[PDB]
Amino acid sequence: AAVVLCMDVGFTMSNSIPGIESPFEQAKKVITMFVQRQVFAENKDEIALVLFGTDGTDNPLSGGDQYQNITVHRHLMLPDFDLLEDIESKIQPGSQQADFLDALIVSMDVIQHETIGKKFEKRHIEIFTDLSSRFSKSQLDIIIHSLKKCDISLQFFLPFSLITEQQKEGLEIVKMVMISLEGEDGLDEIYSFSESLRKLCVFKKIERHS
Amino acid sequence: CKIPALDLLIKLLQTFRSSRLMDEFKIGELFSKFYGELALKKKIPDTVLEKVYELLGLLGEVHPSEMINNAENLFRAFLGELKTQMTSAVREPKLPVLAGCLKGLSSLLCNFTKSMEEDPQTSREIFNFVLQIDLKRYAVPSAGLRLFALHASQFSTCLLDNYVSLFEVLLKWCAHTNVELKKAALSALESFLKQVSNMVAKNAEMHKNKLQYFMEQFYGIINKELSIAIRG
Amino acid sequence: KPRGLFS
Amino acid sequence: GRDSLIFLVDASKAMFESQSEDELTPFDMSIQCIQSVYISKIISSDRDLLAVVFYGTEKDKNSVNFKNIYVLQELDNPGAKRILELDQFKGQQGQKRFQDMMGHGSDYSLSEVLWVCANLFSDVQFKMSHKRIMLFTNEDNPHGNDSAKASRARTKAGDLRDTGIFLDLMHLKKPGGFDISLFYRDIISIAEDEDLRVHFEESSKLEDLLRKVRAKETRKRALSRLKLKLNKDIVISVGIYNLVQKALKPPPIKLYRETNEPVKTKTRTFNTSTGGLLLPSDTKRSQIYGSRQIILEKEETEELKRFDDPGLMLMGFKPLVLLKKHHYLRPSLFVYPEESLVIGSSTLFSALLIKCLEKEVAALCRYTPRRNIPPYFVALVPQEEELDDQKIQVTPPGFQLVFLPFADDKRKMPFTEKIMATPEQVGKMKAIVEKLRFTYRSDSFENPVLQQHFRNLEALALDLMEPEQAVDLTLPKVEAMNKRLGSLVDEFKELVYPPDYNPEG
Amino acid sequence: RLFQCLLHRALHPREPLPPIQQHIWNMLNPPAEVTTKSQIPLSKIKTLFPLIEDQVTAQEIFQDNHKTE
Amino acid sequence: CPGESLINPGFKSKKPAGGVDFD
DNA sequence: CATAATAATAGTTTTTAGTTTATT
DNA sequence: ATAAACTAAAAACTATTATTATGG
Repeated sequence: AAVVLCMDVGFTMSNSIPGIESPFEQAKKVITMFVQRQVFAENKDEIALVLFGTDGTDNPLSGGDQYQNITVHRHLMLPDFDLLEDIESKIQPGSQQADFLDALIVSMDVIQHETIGKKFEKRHIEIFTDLSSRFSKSQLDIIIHSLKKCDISLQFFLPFSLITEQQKEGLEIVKMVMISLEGEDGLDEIYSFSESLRKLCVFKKIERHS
Repeated sequence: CKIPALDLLIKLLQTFRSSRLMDEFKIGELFSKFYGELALKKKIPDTVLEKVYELLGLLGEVHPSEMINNAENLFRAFLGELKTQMTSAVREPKLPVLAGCLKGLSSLLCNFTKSMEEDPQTSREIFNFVLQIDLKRYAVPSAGLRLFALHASQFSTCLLDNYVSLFEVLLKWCAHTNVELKKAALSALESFLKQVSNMVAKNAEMHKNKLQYFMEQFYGIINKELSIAIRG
Repeated sequence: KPRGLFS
Repeated sequence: GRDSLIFLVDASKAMFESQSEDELTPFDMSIQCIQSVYISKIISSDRDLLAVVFYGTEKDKNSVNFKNIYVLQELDNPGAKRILELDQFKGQQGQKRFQDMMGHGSDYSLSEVLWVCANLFSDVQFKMSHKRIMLFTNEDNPHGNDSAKASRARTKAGDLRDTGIFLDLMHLKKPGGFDISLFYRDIISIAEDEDLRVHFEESSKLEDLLRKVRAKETRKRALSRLKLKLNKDIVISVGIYNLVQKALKPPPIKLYRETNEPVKTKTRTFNTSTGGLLLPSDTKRSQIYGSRQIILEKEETEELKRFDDPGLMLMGFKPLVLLKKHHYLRPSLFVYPEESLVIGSSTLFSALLIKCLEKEVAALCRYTPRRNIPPYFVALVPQEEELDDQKIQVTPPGFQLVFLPFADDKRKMPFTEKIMATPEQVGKMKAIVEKLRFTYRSDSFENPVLQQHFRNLEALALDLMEPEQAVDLTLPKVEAMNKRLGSLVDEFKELVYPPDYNPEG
Repeated sequence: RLFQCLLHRALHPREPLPPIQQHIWNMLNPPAEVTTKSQIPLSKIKTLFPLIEDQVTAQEIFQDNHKTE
Repeated sequence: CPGESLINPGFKSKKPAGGVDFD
């Protein structure tokens, strides 16, 4: 299985909430707990980290205008305490508001580059944001097509349950994207940061086979 | 290993404490053997059997350089042991005999094998400090006092801090029952005041602690407590 | 079902 | 305490005569019974002490120097040497060997022998839970002759009963039958007396005496004197027991090749890199995860295993119907109140037992055996008091502590698609099961491994030429099952399996 | 608990073991509403049932914690 | 004593082992 | 700071959780 | 991937011994 994290680090992440953590901090904490469970797991699942909205661009291809303000923090690889320190100590919010679809293409390219010769019965892309980051809807067709080709599951986690008008617009866009990809059950793959905090506050249970 | 083993150990102790300094040169073999067999993790050596420590407590020989090398190993062994003992986290005080024998050893060993110039000095001082309700004849804490009574100079510059705690605890200890505890506290307190007066009179900060305590304590004194104050 | 984060 | 049992055997020619020489003399068969008892005690109670004495024999052996009274073995743990010493007299001409080295014919005083065995009881410096003595004869006529010695003997026996000694007598082989009550009618310490006929029977309870039962049967003691805390302060002393306990083999003992000394073993932990010597404080535990080799002390591991204090944390009540059979972790344990530390514990325990029996619910509790142990949730099933037809409490009143597994305690299984079958095949199986139905009893089996283990142990202990072979009850009666069924299996196989199915492959 | 302590030690091999988090006890404890319901019957049983009644060691502490010339 | 292994006082009588007995 | 003292400590056996080594 | 033993069994029953409540 392959899991990829397409993370917003834009200033909209930086904005804290009086009731809950900032989407940046919530994303950081969820990534931290997930990777803790992974490292303590012996599942040897490779994990990649993609950050969009970063001040600079860091991608296998940075395009001309696409793939900009997006940083591939970590490539698909097994987690470690080093990765956890990167999550907690090195993950800082960016100022740019990059297209999350460009980072999504970055992630599909990374998966296609790193799932080669790999026993990856699953491929996953998990995106944490509040959907107020800017984006372009022109790549929806090719993104959906290549996602159905490379067979990568998609998950969205938000600072809110299933918000500003940009967040609502992005919410409807991801709704239509995931309805196209997997039908109405795609709406079930969009989650909130608080629900992920509550669901992943515990490590995975160890299980083997006879 | 039973009551016989304990009697054998105390017999050896009596021999050493009586017979000494004429032929006590056939023992480094014995000391090395005992240290090695003690190093065995097997705690088949009973908690009462910790007289072995008092055995390793040695002042009957030149204590050759090899024994000196083993002394550091012994010291660190006691450091770990007292870490285990003092920490009720392991939920096993194991004090009855172990703690007292370790005290007696460390006394007999650091009689001539230590200078107050290093952290392990203050670590062992901290371990000693905990000498709290300590029923069953209060035997172990008393021993430690003698250690300090025998090694007051070994904790210089660290008698200064926590002074009032030491002062009050020494005062109450010689005010207890079990008059052996009282006289041990008396001796330890005499060494305590002697050492602190020596270290303070040579200071430049002498005024600070000098006023912070002593004269106020002594005046507050004004049974044999009064004679204690006079010596103070 | 457990996928990505939940898998 | 322990059990004091003395096998008292006459030597006055009353055991040498036989109804016929194809039948064992009253002597040798008693030897076999005693040896079987020794073996059974070895299997069951090492710490017990047993003794054997002879009276009426021409010579004697005893500290009191009472004549014609020869002790063969004194109150001691059974030993193979003792057993082979009996064996040398066991069987035919073993009594002849006895006569050669021991002889018989003289008379005795039953008062005198009672005195001697009382001396034996006074000799032991160990507390005896029971004072048993076992008398072997078919005849009470020796003191059935003189009334004075008989009266003295019965007075002494009453005295020993006052001391707590329990005398027991066996029916022995006699051509004229035992013919009880010539002397022994009320000279027997008995809790339930029912023998008053002449009893020409040559045995009373010699069958199980000869029967080799294989069990340890440890004495009862609570597995834990734990504390049952309702919320934080309603606490009662409670006794926990392993009402069953998987038995295992005794551990091997390190013996020398030539002297077979128990070898003193010592595994020092030392620095092989320097050839030096290590200490428990000189080492650190480690586990490496990913790129990180995490280093700790063992103690720190112990305190991170510290969650709850030893006791019972009641978590609530769940109906007994909410229990899945497959949800089993490890064998259940029994719960009993203790008034040793909390008075009123038994009243409350009875109240709770009755109430949970009524409402049909289980008290789910967080259980901590002892420190440094993660507490577990366990269901306590109210266990009734069951008395048999003899009114013997077969099921004690209390609670059944069953361990409730956690999320990880399951394992994912590569399941297979569900497939049905014809109801005719179901009826075929029902009829076949009815053919092969059998009544279940708890003690229906033994471990053949452990059985043959003990068989070999006995053989070498008796240095036999060949060991007795343990029977494997667990082996099915395949011939009996085929006899019971017939071609029902073939009919069902044709109903189900096509005529190409590989039985195994 | 082992994993949280291992995490802490790997990131902080200088500190005592982290305490058990409270959500751990939360799924260790039954719904507190049931407890509130039982509170009054607990008291009435305690009154109705007369019950009558040492730690190994409470060390690593002695009591509780550490001008003009 | 009824229902007690006279070999082991304080211990109930020990039945013969027995085995499967079809009904 | 003495003495018919006295009794709270301890130390033996059980039976859990650590683990090899083939086992598929 | 461990189904036998992996490895040392966390624990009271039933018996004693140094404490001091005090004797003075």
